[PDB]
Amino acid sequence: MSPSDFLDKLMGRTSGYDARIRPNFKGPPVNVTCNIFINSFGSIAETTMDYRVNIFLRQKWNDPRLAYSEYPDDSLDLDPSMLDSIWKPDLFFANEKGANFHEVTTDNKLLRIFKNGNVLYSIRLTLTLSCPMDLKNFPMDVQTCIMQLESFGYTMNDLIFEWQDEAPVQVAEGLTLPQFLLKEEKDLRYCTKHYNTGKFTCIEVRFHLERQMGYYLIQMYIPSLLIVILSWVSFWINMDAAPARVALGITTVLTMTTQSSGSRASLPKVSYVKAIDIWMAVCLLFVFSALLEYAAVNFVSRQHKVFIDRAKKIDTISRACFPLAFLIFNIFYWVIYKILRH
Amino acid sequence: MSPSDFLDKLMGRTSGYDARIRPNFKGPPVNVTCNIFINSFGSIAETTMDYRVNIFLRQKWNDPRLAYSEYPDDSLDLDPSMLDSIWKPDLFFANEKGANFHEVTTDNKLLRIFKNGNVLYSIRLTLTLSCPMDLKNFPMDVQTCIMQLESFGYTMNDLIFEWQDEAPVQVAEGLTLPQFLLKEEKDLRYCTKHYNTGKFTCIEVRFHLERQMGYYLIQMYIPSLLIVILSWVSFWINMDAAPARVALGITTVLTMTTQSSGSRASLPKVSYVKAIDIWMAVCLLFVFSALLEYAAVNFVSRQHKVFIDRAKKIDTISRACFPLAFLIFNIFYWVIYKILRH
Amino acid sequence: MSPSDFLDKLMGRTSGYDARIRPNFKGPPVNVTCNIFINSFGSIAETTMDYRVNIFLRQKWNDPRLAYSEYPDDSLDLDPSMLDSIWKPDLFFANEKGANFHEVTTDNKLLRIFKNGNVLYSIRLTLTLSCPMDLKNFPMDVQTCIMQLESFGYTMNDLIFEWQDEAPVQVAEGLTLPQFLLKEEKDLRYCTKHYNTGKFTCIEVRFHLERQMGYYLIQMYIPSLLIVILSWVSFWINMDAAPARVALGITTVLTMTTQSSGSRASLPKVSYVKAIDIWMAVCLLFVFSALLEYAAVNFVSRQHKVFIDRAKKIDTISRACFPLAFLIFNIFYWVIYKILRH
Amino acid sequence: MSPSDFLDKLMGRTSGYDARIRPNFKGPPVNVTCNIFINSFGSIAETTMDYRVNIFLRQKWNDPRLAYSEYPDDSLDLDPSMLDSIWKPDLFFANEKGANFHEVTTDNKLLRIFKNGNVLYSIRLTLTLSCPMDLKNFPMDVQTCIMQLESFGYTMNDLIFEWQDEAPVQVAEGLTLPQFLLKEEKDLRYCTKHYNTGKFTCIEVRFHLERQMGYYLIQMYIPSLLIVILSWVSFWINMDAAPARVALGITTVLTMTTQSSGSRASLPKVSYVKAIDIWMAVCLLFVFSALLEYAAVNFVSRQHKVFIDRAKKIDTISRACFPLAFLIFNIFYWVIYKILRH
Amino acid sequence: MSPSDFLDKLMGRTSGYDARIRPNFKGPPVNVTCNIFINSFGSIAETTMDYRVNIFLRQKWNDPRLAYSEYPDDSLDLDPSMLDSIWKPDLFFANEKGANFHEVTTDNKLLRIFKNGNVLYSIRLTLTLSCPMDLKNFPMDVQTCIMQLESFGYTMNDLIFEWQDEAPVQVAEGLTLPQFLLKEEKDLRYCTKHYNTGKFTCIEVRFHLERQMGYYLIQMYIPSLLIVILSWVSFWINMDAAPARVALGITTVLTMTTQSSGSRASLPKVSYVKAIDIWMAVCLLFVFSALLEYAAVNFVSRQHKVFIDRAKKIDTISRACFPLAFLIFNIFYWVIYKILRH
Ligand SMILES: *[C@@H]1O[C@H](CO)[C@@H](O[C@@H]2O[C@H](CO)[C@@H](O)[C@H](O)[C@H]2NC(C)=O)[C@H](O)[C@H]1NC(C)=O
Ligand SMILES: *[C@@H]1O[C@H](CO)[C@@H](O[C@@H]2O[C@H](CO)[C@@H](O)[C@H](O)[C@H]2NC(C)=O)[C@H](O)[C@H]1NC(C)=O
Ligand SMILES: *[C@@H]1O[C@H](CO)[C@@H](O[C@@H]2O[C@H](CO)[C@@H](O)[C@H](O)[C@H]2NC(C)=O)[C@H](O)[C@H]1NC(C)=O
Ligand SMILES: *[C@@H]1O[C@H](CO)[C@@H](O[C@@H]2O[C@H](CO)[C@@H](O)[C@H](O)[C@H]2NC(C)=O)[C@H](O)[C@H]1NC(C)=O
Ligand SMILES: *[C@@H]1O[C@H](CO)[C@@H](O[C@@H]2O[C@H](CO)[C@@H](O)[C@H](O)[C@H]2NC(C)=O)[C@H](O)[C@H]1NC(C)=O
Repeated sequence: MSPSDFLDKLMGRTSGYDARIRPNFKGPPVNVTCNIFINSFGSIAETTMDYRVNIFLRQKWNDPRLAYSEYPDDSLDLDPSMLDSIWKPDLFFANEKGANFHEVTTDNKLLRIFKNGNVLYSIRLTLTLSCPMDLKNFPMDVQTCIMQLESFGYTMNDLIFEWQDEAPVQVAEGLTLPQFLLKEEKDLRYCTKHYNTGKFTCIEVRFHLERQMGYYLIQMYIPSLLIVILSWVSFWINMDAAPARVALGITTVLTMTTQSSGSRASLPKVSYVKAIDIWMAVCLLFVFSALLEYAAVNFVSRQHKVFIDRAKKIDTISRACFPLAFLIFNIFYWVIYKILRH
Repeated sequence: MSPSDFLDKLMGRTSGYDARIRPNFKGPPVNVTCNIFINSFGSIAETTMDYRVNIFLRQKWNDPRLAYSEYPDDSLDLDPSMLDSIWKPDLFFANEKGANFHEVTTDNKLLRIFKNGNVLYSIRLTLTLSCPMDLKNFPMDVQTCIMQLESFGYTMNDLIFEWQDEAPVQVAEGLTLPQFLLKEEKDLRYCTKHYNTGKFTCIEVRFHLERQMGYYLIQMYIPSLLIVILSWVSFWINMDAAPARVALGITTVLTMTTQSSGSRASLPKVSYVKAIDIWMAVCLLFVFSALLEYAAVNFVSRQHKVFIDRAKKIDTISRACFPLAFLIFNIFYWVIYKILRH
Repeated sequence: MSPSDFLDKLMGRTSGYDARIRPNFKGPPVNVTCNIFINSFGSIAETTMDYRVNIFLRQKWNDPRLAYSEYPDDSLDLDPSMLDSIWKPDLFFANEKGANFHEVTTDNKLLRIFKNGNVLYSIRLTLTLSCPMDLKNFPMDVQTCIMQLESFGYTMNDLIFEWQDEAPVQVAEGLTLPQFLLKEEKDLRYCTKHYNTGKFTCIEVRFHLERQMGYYLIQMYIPSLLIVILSWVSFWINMDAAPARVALGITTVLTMTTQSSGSRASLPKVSYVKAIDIWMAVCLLFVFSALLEYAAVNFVSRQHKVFIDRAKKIDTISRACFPLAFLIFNIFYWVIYKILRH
Repeated sequence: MSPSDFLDKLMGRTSGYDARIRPNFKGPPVNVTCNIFINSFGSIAETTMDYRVNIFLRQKWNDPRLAYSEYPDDSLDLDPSMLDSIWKPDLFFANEKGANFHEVTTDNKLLRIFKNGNVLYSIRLTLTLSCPMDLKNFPMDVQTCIMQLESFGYTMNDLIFEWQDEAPVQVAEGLTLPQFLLKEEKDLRYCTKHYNTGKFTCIEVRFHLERQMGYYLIQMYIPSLLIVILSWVSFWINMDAAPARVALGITTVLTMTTQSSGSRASLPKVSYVKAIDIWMAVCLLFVFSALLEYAAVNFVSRQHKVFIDRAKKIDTISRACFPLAFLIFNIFYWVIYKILRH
Repeated sequence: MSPSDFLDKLMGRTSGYDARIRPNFKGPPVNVTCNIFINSFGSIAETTMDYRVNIFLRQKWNDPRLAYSEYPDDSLDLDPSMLDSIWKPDLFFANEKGANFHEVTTDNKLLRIFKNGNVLYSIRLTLTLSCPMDLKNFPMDVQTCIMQLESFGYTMNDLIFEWQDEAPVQVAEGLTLPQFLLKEEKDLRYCTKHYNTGKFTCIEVRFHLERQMGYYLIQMYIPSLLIVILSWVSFWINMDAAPARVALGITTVLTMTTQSSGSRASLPKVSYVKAIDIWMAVCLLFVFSALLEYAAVNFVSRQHKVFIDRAKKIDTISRACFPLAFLIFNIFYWVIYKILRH
């Protein structure tokens, strides 16, 4: 029979379907099964404490009032324009800060109804979600980004969200991030929100992201080591080259301070000490100690042969003492940051 | 009886409800009770003089025309689509600079009507609110952010906003700020606006925010102290190292000026003196005084043995005089800024 | 009588009111009285040549077709939803670059009708308005920001805008600006626009803003003076300290040039000379002249006792000559910029 | 007769007017006359290759179906709300990147119909238009900004756009630009687009903009000359001041390189050589040559009286040789850039 | 016959056309032919990993229900307002991140129907599309930007997208890019997406972009070479000029490090080594080696005639050894990067 007649016959004023009434108005709660497909992930900014995602959201529920038997086809696709005339759950994202649909040529929405009355709804969304981040162990850190799906208006007597037993989250093939590695394990847990207005269903997903070290090594760790070695070079210069040694010390100190200030150019103003901060503090301490060493040598050398050998002995000791202590610090730093991290 | 019939029977042309007429058209003013739930707080920018918040707003009032007795249920939830057909107050935020609703999958709105005629309306909002800030005592400052709820069109004869006796403001669990600490005490006060058009109800809430010092200590206070100590190092160098001492003085002066200029990189161009400005001024004065000291010593030393001991005595006095005066300044600074602040 | 009946009886198809026809279709022009209330002012950017304001706009006119006598109340408030069914003037802002209404919980609009037929319309607006600025006397400047209200479609035969005799402009209490002081005198003048399409009514308001000097003093004027004094210090160093004196001169010159380049970091690329530019040019000239002085002294001193006293005499003269000429320049600069400004 | 009746009598279902049918459905093409009024011009960014304009657009055409004779008035203004019910051309801007209407208090639109059937339509628009720019002769450049008006859906058999014989483009009085001078001559030319879908009418306007040099002179050209003179100063220093001369050379070289890098901070990454690039290259070459000169002098002077006079003779020759060659370069540069530009 | 009658006679309730039903509801799949015209290309940002395009999209398909014979004209243009009443495919862009239509004066849309029932639909779109980029060989790189057209709701039984046999992609005449060269060969390939909901048609286009080297040569490669030559200059200075040589070495090292840090100012934080990174590493190694050479020479020279000739011999060897090794490195670098790239 004519396709146009069946649609309004089923969902029209003649039938009596009301899209403001739940499938079972007084009865067991509606059970909604959800799965998400991630099409792109990125735009993770520490400063604005947020990340941007683009996902496909699928919802499944049973509506006994939409059961159709007469029509031959087992499964019926429909038109996106008729979504307004069916009941839909009022899902919202609790941690969302921005959202929008897509209307690129048409509404990016799908609807499918089965003979038994099952409904499949798929929609394309773009979300900016908030993610609290811990910045300790900042270079060698693992973050967790959550996404919470909640009901705004229906209590647990009416609506109950659940996860699909197989394949709740799948990621698009070939998706990669410049600064992070997305772990394949996703944690599916139950959250329930309590307010003065009642109890509301909630579901959550946790994503594990590991930062990549190559950029930080090429950028910060290696120039600091170069400045430390440059300061070490001064121990092999003649003690009579006072302007040269003093200029080298001052330049190294100022460069170290500038790099330390610039290492936090793209981070939130946190109030604790990070690993990069410990590293820069130790390197600045070494450079300053080298300058103080030459200062002591110069003070000793003008006290007039006993004073000559004593000042030379300081230079010889510092030539084999500064690299050894820095090597010990590097061993202690890199190990414990592969132990405290885990 | 059928759910669909009751809704239009109560709120339809047949009943005669008009959403443009107040619950008591000529009579005592409508009393509206409000409470807010804060779901996220952040984005506090000194430059743009504003902060961003995301809140849930609940309004309660009594409408005698909506009293229902026949239906069995004590409390009736409804559909968000029918909000257009009920009377709602015209609340607006006086200090608002931007606002938007959420339509992530549906309208984020709730409505509930009770047997007696009481209505509960809940809506999700995102607001950018303006906050005047005082920048004196800038590192050690406590700010106050206000939010004002006012009626645009109804005078006090018609509409009166009030606060709920229990729990007007609650904050979501685990909410934290990177640079601030939100105090638990909130001040509930009465504001009333007077214009040439009449008298209008207003309500206000004040939030107390205390800045955290760790970032400022790691960033500004410690490098300035390092530069001061670096300038102090010059007193232990031989007076004959004129290029070395002059280069050290010039480098310290230029670095101090650059840090002083950069300490106000992310602040509004205010016209008063902040504490950080006093600190940088004192440190620049100390560095310049050290350079002037070596200048005087060099001028004295070339006046040709009496001139030799006098110039050496200046260096010995300045070696125990510059640290003592700076220690006294640090004691006087840090105390009074823990006394004038309170 | 029933409130709902009177509204459509007055403004309905039964009555014959047409919102597309003026109050007097063929007759004397409609006279509209306007007043504005300023709720916030700020966001004055020299680069984007614009400023942002948030105002309440009130319009008053007489409509003889809306005269009501039967109803007892002298003054009738109404609902914002019915604005579409009354005639309203087509006011627009000629200098506007951006605008938006507010829909925070409802439309921020008010309407009131009186027995005689007078209408009061109040609306909340946010406007980004363009302001041509003159940058000469840039630190010590007084700007004027205009706002023009004009009719887009009606000629002077139909619509005539006027200002209210008492209180056209009032400002909200406690409004302050970080970098400017808003003067209390506002200039109310008549503007009329002439085009190839006809004559159109226009009204304008001028606001006087005076820049505050504290920020510029702390930022630019004082470090430049410090660099000049630092260059002056070189006159007291021994003439044999050639590397020290040359390094001091080069560092001062480079620092002066960098500060001069950075003094125009946040301004439009204008093609004339500002006062700050004159100041930096004079300070750079003084620093360069000091370097040229030491250059001449060093050239003279190696010409081999007559050459010894002549070179020393140059240093002694320059020690009392450079501060005196700079003091004279400061006197001439600061006076005339308190005379030419007025 | 009643004003309301005439409007729907002329343009209503009773009359049979169809706004989807052209004035002459099968017949000579519709001829549309256009003129634009420019109210503000600015926001010319080289990086984003675009400029922002705000214009009033006037369209004129004849519709024989709208001819009215009975009504007394020769010319009838109308209401903006009825624009949807008349046929309008489908003008679009081919080079447009962003556009928006204005709804500040009402739609900023005008419509007027005459007895003969002529229609005048005026609308307010804000456009961001794309402008290809040639960056050779970058300081002394003249740009051309185009704006193209085209029909999207109608071929030349149906629609033909033309320019008005008198006053197509007029500019608002007092309009000025910070960095450019708008020439008074505007070029009116005919463009026609050819696609696989057919032939479409197009019209274009070209605006000539000349850059102002004051900013570039104060910013780039003068500090480079100062650095060149500073390097020249080294020729008058004693040849025994090796650290001083070497430090001066290195500082001048590094400063020159930094200024050369910073001269292209706000420009697109083009792949050709600009005039500023030639200038900085020549100045860097002069500074390096001065350093190489002192290097050669120092190498010659330690070859041990014949070697003493030869090295002094090099300094004396370079003291009168470097300024002369730079003066010749300045003469050749500034002339040809006032000849090749024209 | 009257034009208005034919339109609703063909596509009206009287005819029975339903825009929610496919041209052949149960039958062979609908075959859609597509071609795109590119009007502007640009805004390629490595940081935000995306590019902006502005295209015209043409779709062609056959609808047997729209076959018209009676009307004389072979081809009928129509009005954009009636697009809502015809069936249209639900094309979407899978890699899209932002999109918008144009409404500059009217909807920028075209529709044309032929006698046989063929439909041509043309629409103007602006798209921000995502493009994964490989940054190895960063200066000498060739990128590929894809654009994917997919069906959101229809499976392959219903809808099948295909490319036109002649001229699928054409580019507007005179289109150029500042930093890239668009290759004339475009790759047309078949993509099909598989999901848990079914099989969906997809089509893709690949664009090849080659980066231009002029900007990178003028900006990065040449100043680094200048710094290397500047460090080479130190070999010709007297070995007794210890402050001069040490200052030259330190300044060159610090400048090299600053340029290396600044070479990645506008790129994503990738974790691999680029060619520019290899170049800066080699240049920094050469500068440091030069400083270490002078350090060794100074250490050797103070070991007290045998020590005098040995230290001089080191300087003479390094004067002909450093340029030769750097020339060999330049030969090996530039060749293999013209071989590994291809
Ligand atoms: C939604 O799922 C819930 C949870 O399984 C269902 O509630 C159970 O239903 C079974 C079957 O009738 C009862 O025997 C249990 O006692 C129920 N348990 C609870 C905790 O309620 C519910 O019936 C489902 N709703 C629908 C419409 O299928
Ligand atoms: C809204 O609250 C006000 C304030 O309590 C009520 O006004 C009072 O009402 C009581 C009870 O009728 C009177 O006895 C008082 O004289 C009123 N005081 C004032 C200052 O008005 C008002 O009745 C309430 N409105 C409604 C609809 O309940
Ligand atoms: C609007 O104001 C104008 C200006 O006062 C009025 O025009 C005058 O009206 C008076 C009273 O009828 C006449 O005597 C004058 O000759 C008019 N002068 C001019 C210059 O027109 C006008 O009547 C007012 N319109 C309305 C509707 O009140
Ligand atoms: C629009 O303008 C065109 C160009 O002038 C008109 O076309 C001409 O019309 C005259 C007068 O009938 C004819 O004699 C010419 O042969 C036409 N020339 C061409 C090239 O077509 C056209 O008639 C105008 N359309 C309207 C509706 O006035
Ligand atoms: C759309 O194109 C497909 C592919 O050519 C058509 O499918 C073929 O149709 C021919 C002609 O009837 C058959 O003989 C083939 O067996 C079909 N092949 C396949 C793989 O399906 C299809 O008919 C076209 N649809 C329309 C409406 O023209």
